[PDB]
Amino acid sequence: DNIQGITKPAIRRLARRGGVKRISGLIYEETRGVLKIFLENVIRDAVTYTEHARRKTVTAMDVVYALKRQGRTLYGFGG
Amino acid sequence: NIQGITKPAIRRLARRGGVKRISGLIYEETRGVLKIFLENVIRDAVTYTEHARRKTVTAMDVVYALKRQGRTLYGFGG
Amino acid sequence: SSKAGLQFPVGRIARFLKAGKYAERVGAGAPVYLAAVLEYLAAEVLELAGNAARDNKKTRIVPRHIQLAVRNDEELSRLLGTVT
Amino acid sequence: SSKAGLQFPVGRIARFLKAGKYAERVGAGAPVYLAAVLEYLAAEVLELAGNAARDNKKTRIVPRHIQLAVRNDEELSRLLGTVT
Amino acid sequence: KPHRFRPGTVALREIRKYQKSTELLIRKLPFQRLVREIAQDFKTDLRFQSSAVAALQEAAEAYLVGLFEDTNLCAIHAKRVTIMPKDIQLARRIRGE
Amino acid sequence: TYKIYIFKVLKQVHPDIGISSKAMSIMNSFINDIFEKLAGESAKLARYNKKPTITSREIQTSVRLVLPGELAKHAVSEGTKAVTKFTS
Amino acid sequence: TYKIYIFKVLKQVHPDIGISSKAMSIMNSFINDIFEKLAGESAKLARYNKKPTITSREIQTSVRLVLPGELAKHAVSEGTKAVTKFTS
Amino acid sequence: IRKLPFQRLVREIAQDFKTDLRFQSSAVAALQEAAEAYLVGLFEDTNLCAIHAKRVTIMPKDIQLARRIRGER
DNA sequence: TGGAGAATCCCGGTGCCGAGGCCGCTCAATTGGTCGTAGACAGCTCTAGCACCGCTTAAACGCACGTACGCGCTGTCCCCCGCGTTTTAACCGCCAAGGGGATTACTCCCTAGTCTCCA
DNA sequence: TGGAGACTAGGGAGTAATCCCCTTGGCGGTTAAAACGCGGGGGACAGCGCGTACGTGCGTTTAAGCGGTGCTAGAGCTGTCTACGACCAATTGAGCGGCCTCGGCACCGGGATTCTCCA
Repeated sequence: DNIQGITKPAIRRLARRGGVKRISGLIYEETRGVLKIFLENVIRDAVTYTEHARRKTVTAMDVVYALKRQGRTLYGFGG
Repeated sequence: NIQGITKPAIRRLARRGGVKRISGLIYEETRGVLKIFLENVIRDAVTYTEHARRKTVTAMDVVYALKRQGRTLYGFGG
Repeated sequence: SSKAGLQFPVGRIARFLKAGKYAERVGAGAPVYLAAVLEYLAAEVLELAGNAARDNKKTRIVPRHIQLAVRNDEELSRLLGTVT
Repeated sequence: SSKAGLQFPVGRIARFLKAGKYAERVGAGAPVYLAAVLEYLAAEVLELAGNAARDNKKTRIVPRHIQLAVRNDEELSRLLGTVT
Repeated sequence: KPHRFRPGTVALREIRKYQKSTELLIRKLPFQRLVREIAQDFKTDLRFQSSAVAALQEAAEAYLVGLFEDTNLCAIHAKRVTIMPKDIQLARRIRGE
Repeated sequence: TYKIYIFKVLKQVHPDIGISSKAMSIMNSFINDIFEKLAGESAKLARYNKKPTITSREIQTSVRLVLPGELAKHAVSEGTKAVTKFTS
Repeated sequence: TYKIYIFKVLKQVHPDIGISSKAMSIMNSFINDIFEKLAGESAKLARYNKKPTITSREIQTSVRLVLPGELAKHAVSEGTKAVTKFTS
Repeated sequence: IRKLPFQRLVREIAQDFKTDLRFQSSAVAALQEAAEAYLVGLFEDTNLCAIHAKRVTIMPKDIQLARRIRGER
């Protein structure tokens, strides 16, 4: 599966960036689940914005608007 | 008058919140948090009132101040 | 509203859209769709509140019943996460 | 713009206000006030970003410097709490 | 032989009674005096409608109830039962306040 | 003030169950907030696409964005049904 | 885009400090977001009292509402100074 | 996060909502940046939760709490 | 394994005032023309997204093993809960003052609409 | 080609006054909670130990990365042009406040039933 592509080293690097020092072995499955939930919640809005404009190409602006709508505004990718 | 929020009031609020047991230092922190929240809402409410050139704060001003903070409130007009 | 088979005021909602300055022009389809969506949401919330009231053996909806209906359902709770 | 000493385009700001249908009518003072507020905020943010960059011994501004400036100041932090 | 409840049972009874009820849990007159004292700083000689004060009281009570729910969750997370200042501060810190 | 229409809807779903003044005000505030949310999102979508006319498509996209999951599905179905019945 | 004006402001505050393409885009996005916030809040303020005109007072109220604390106060001072200079 | 596996994950997730979708590289990059920022913030909050509980090893019952407090699930 | 004090609920008796229906009537919802134009549609350009496929190699993966530490156990004591007493001010009803919300009217001044020009 | 400038008229704004509604400020008085103090027990916690699992280094895949190769789907835009929506106006009826009634509910008394400790 592609979700398994987010392996242990990636989650460990993210945790080390977030301040965590020692990570339990069961964190990784929860981290993948949370990442999938977040990606679903952003992609639904992005795809809805894309379908509204009758386009088949998801662009940067759709993703930026989807993020800004979730109260997670992002800068540097247009708009 | 912040001391007017007596200990039994905070006890009742905590019991409603589902807290089984309360330390003795919660009360000062709860008063501080209540003051912070009231200041945050009242600043916006008074700003909305002062915009309309009035000296009477209305219910709509408070409701809009709550709605701008992410604490939308129903059943008081709008 | 009669032609659309709705209990909501399509004309009043159209007037609100036009006077609200949301957009320069409002197509005829928009007020009917918005009235239908509002009617469906109101019907759902009122149905949940009434079913909650029938459990509490009270025949009059009150804020407690509305709060119970909002918090017992997951979708509405997600919609009304920050609503008192 | 140059008449009031402000670098921001008062004319462009007025056009943006009118085009976006924010109001039916726009006063002659509102674009000047908005230009002043935007210019002050931009100047403050750029100054903080440059000051943060100087500690890094770099002669150019990068998104890392802007992120540091945003996360350092408390007021900008509250204004930009959820900005990446 | 006076019948005395063991420590804790009456707290749970109060929890059940209060969660079963809906009325406000803050004295109205001290809350109104507090609101006037706080609003004195932002604008001098203001006047509050009764409904505005009631709305402020309802909002404050709802906010405190939510904060105490999150504080109780934080306390249970640390295997304690007694909520403490380190539990309210964490619940505020996570929310971003 | 959507009080009369909310009352009619409640009678449609519950013929015998009434509603209090506070509950009626809560329902009215909820309807007003939902309507303002949908209208604001439709205005944002129209401005982003530069189309000055709010059509059924903008309202449909706004409903898909605001209402989650089953609520979104049923609301979109109801709106499409109402628009189809109105046009015909 | 506000790239020219942001570039000039940055050169004014820091002549010896330059800016890259990504940093300029981030600053432009921040300026656009602030402008959208202030304009939307002024529109909401106008809609609340049903006054169809946006003046310096509406912008000042929106600045007080959106910007917090000392930023709001300094922005109010800057706007008042600029409006007074312009109208004179 | 690795670029290509995350791109495949994004495409797989988008497959369900609407089949036959084509992504600009900019949109994928923005989604990856947002995912990284959200995960970093969540892990910081989880670290706070685990420090509060007299521990240094974060656990799934800490991420769950840090998301329950925010109100994400 | 039952007994005892505290606490809550069932049946029935009161009152109450707010929900529920009536009804002017007035202002807004429509329907019929009329006109200006944005959006539907067709068609053309080509930008950029998708798929193959080989060569590199850093990164993920599996194993071994030691040590930090997470969790169960235990006893000290301290400080919060339950409680009886007192004291204090929230709170209910009266009562007026009047200060400011609320139009109503009128003038007058400021901004949108139109035409011309240039950085 | 959008920003600047000048001319023109038409409607929102500021102001005055008045009307009266709601808020502020007292005052008397019954009384329901705050304040306070006194056990005591129970949970906070500080130390202890032991077994579990996580970090690190090492050897070995393996899929990411790049680059180079190709195509071609649809973004992007322009040109017609027609069905749509704004505007206006006579019409009329639906919702607004203000009148009423009455019945479902609030709350208590007497008594019955159930709950937390305890011998």
